[PDB]
Amino acid sequence: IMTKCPKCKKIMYTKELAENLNVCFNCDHHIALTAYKRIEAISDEGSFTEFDKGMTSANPLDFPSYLEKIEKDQQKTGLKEAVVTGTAQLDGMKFGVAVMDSRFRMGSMGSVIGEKICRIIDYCTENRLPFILFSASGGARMQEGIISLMQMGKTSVSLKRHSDAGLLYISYLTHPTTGGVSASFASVGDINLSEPKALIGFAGRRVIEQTINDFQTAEFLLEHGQLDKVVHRNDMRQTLSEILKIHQEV
Amino acid sequence: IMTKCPKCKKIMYTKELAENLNVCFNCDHHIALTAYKRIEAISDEGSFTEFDKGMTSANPLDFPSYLEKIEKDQQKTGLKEAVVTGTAQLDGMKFGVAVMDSRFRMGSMGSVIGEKICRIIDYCTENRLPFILFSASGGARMQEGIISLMQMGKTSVSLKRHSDAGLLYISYLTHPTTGGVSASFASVGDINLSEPKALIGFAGRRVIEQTINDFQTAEFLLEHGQLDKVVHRNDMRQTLSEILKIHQEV
Amino acid sequence: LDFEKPLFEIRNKIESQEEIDMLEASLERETKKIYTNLKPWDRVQIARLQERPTTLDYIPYIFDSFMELHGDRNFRDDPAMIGGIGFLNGRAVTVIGQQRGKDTKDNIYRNFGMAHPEGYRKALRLMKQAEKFNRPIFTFIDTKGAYPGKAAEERGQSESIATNLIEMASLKVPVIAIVIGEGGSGGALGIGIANKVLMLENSTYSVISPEGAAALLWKDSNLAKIAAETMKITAHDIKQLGIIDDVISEPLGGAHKDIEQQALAIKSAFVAQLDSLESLSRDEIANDRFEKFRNIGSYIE
Amino acid sequence: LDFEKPLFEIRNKIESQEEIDMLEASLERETKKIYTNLKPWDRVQIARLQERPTTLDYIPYIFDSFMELHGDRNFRDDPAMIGGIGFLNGRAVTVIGQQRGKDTKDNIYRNFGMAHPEGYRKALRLMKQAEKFNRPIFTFIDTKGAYPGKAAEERGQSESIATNLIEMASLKVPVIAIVIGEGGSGGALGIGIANKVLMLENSTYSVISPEGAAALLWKDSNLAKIAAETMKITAHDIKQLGIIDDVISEPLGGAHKDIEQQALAIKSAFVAQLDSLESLSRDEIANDRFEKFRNIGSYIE
Ligand SMILES: C/C=C/C=C/C(=O)N[C@@H](CC(=O)N[C@H](C(=O)[C@@H]1C(=O)NC(=O)[C@H]1C)C(C)C)c1ccccc1
Ligand SMILES: C/C=C/C=C/C(=O)N[C@@H](CC(=O)N[C@H](C(=O)[C@@H]1C(=O)NC(=O)[C@H]1C)C(C)C)c1ccccc1
Ligand SMILES: [Zn+2]
Ligand SMILES: [Zn+2]
Repeated sequence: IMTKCPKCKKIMYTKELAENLNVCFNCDHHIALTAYKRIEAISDEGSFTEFDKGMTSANPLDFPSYLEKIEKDQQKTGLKEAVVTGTAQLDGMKFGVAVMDSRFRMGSMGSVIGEKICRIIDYCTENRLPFILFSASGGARMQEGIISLMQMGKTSVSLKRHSDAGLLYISYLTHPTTGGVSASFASVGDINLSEPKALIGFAGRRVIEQTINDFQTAEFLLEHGQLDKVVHRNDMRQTLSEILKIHQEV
Repeated sequence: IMTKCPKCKKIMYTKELAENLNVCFNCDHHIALTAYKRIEAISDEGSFTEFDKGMTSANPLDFPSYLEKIEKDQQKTGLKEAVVTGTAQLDGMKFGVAVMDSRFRMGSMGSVIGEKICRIIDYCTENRLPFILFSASGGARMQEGIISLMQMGKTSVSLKRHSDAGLLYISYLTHPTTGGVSASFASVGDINLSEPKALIGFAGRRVIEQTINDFQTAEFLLEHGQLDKVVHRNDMRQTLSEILKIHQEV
Repeated sequence: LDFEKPLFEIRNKIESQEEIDMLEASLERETKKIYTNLKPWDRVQIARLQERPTTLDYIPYIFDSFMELHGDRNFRDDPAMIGGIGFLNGRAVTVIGQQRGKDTKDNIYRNFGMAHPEGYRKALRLMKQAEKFNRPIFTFIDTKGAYPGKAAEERGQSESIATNLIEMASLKVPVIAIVIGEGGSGGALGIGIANKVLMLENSTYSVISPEGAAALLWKDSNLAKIAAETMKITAHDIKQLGIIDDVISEPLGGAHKDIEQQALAIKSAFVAQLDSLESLSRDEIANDRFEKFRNIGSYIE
Repeated sequence: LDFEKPLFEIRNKIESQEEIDMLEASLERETKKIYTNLKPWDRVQIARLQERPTTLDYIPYIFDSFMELHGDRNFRDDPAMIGGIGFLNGRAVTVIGQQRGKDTKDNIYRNFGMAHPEGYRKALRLMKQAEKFNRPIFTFIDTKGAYPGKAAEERGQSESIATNLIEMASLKVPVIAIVIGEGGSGGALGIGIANKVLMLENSTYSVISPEGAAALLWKDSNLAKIAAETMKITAHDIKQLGIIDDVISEPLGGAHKDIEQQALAIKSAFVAQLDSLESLSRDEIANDRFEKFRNIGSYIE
């Protein structure tokens, strides 16, 4: 029943920590929030519907030990894949949502994540609903190779169609948001929000070094123009609430 | 019959210098080209029509010795004002044009320059003609104060309407292009062209010093992203010819 | 202040029997006579007062639940140009403006409300968003010109401004702009291509600073008072020319004397001007703005 | 080259009576057998050859009167990303691509064809212009990823790429993209959201370099050959998955052997693919691209 804070190493009683939205009382570090928690933390009680609850991955490139690596994370997490999607309400205002969860294969984006994000984006488009995405990812899933790359295109396509309908897309970048994800849908919100000390970049040092032989923080990205707001999690609900109200189709 | 090159001080026989489009043979410095010369240098023989040949300035703010300062430049230049406008053809392709002439009140933009530039832009819009502007200016004409400022708006308005019709506007920045002019229509071409060593900036040192107590070159502006092309005057005609052909309404 | 020298000499003698009552009554009327009858150069120093109300001063009194949005998705978040989204009597709106700073240290932070090119791009981004979601745009002009120098020009200051001018021209949403400080030529027009333009009675709008005009046209910088009077930069001067659509009243002494009193006046203008533009559709409101700026200027055919 | 070791050992002995004729005939057939039957890793080194034809090599043979246009109206002109306007069998078109550099000093100039964020914005600007004037867009992909590091990210590399992706998605003009060097994941997709995508038979397309894949997945960088074979990055591999629309033939030995021969092949593809998209209008061609990328990927419902 105990989760240790990685920053300051002080041990805590999870019950109250969850009620503080996984924010460290002592040092204010923002611990990861699981998909269903995040969703609960922002939606009206009992208003969540989950889309495509049981969509599993497959193996197009026949990558070794890929399907079993997926089980390890399904069994450990409880999730079928690394993104939870569906519709909810917040202070009376409906919206579609896609929370990514970085425990399941570091939140890497393969075919399932692309298809689920598209299916919700495309739903919102029909029903004219704002859409909110919480990115948490290490980039593209290398096990599906080129297909994972094309997910950047697959997503963007639904998103731009959604934008061309005059509909709000809020990009909520959580720690960590990197690679293909940050180079795709995570960067292109009408409004871009993040969280204190969240790590946001493009290519990692291990990739950049082999590919050609605290600046990634959210506060730094806001100075350098790329975020509308750094939102403390105590103001998350209220912040999202007001944004949707301003963008409420009168 | 002789014009001295300001750069290298070598004296020259104007006849041949004009046939070299006022380019210095010795040092390649690009001497100013008067409005009617510029027009001739780019248009098919006998294809030029001049719009609003006789539009004079007036004095809204009753600025002292303003109307007589205008005469001094009319008498010295032969121009009625500091912009010549009309339609011409180049290798069979019609286009509207506005050449600014920096001898007449340093090519400063007052009400006449705004109205003439709008009248041609608005003509081209009706008849679906590309439009080409040669900026040469020290900024807004301070003698008409706020009205000169609003010329930046007046021009932009016609230009954007012209752009919304899918019509080509080429911005040809000649030495010197500064102030209101560079902060208005001169910067917003579909294609932005300039000339070697032309001086392009925003606020002058005399203005910036009192207002709050070679980086302006065209080659520098092309490195820093703001010009499509630095065009030697030997390739001007050909360059403009091809651009219009590519943008020819098929 | 320069023109408060007589008021200073009156209250110098009162703070030294029957004189006191008459002098204090005499102070009452003369203080009014001065501030009720203001010369153009008196208005320029009032607009340059460090304590003059900034954009962020006015917003809370005018708009409900204002949320700042930061950045240009490009390079930086310009302190000098702020913007966001809020409400105005129920309706969602976008708000944009230059932020002058209140005290010394804060002026340094804000670069005195002189926007870099990232500021104008941040302004543009926000207005495009407004156009997308059909929100009205209110802008606050309060700048002594856009930030000049190599660095600024080196990142496209000319282009940042010119782009705003052409995008603002065709915005399919109502735009209302208002001068609360100075109106520094192109820096001001860079967020001033509006359907209606309003000014505080003691604000400035001009192609150049009077000190600039003096050093160039009069060839002697120490002659800015005369330049200002010649240049016709007051709210009334501009109103006669038909360049702005109204002048807002200001509290006696200056807007800084009573911020709430002043902010309520700006709202009544904002509301009333916005009601003019309700008849106009998305295409027609763009055309309305076209027709404003297309028809500014005087010449002889 | 690694797989030319046998060819090296053959011609080593010929350059030392009847042997010579048989060895030289034997060289003829074996040289063909090798280059006609290529392994995936053989294709990766061919694509990495310094002499492999760049974009500017191909353009003169394909397009008439190509004029480079420079800059992003923002910050800089990125050497690594070039673009312009020209003709293709009469019709005006826009052309864009990464520029790899030919010799050492020129590679330094071009940053090896790795675009900074200013490059992608310059690409975007040009395509918006094409859309405006209804010109088809041809893009040349030849990059080992977008330029990484602080400086790059500090000016919005993630955002430069993501913006291209969404703007390219809805372009109301035909887009045809082609891989001639490597296809470095997001750097490549940043100018690769096309109606039809084509590849040179010995080019690469991948989410990561095989050396990258080796250092992360195999936990040992010196295992890139196996990673490459596993990763399925060849032109044929990609063609089977339905991600690209065709594979162009390459001259024996590599495209660098005969640039004109190779460039004519690219034109016949360019022309033929463009003829597919003539039936499609301005709205319908955007939808065509939507429907390509919307339907890529495999999952289990
Ligand atoms: C088991 C190996 C896990 C490697 C994950 C990894 O290193 N991700 C990196 C981010 C990253 O480089 N992502 C890559 C990526 O998506 C980028 C992409 O879209 N195009 C690129 O060129 C890649 C940089 C992945 C394909 C590896 C990282 C580094 C430091 C912190 C967080 C993330
Ligand atoms: C007789 C006095 C002539 C002054 C002309 C002048 O100094 N122009 C300057 C350019 C300039 O600052 N132009 C100003 C101008 O148009 C800018 C404008 O639109 N907004 C501004 O704040 C001004 C900088 C003029 C109103 C003075 C200059 C300097 C060096 C070379 C070329 C031009
Ligand atoms: Zn802690
Ligand atoms: Zn010379």
